[PDB]
Amino acid sequence: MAQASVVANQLIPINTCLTLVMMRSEVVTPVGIPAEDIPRLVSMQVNRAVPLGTTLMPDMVKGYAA
Repeated sequence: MAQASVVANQLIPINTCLTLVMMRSEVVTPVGIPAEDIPRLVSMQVNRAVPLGTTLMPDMVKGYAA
């Protein structure tokens, strides 16, 4: 696998705006939101709590479409 996805660097609470300290990049499987989109994602909100180490998926972010 060599494509990185956005991974939660901390528990991200429900309905909370995404900041850069909340998002790391990691090569994980299954593939989630591409790491190059971390820019785009700042200030978007998640629709569910995202535990530490979870891969951010498109359906978890309100208003995301790639």
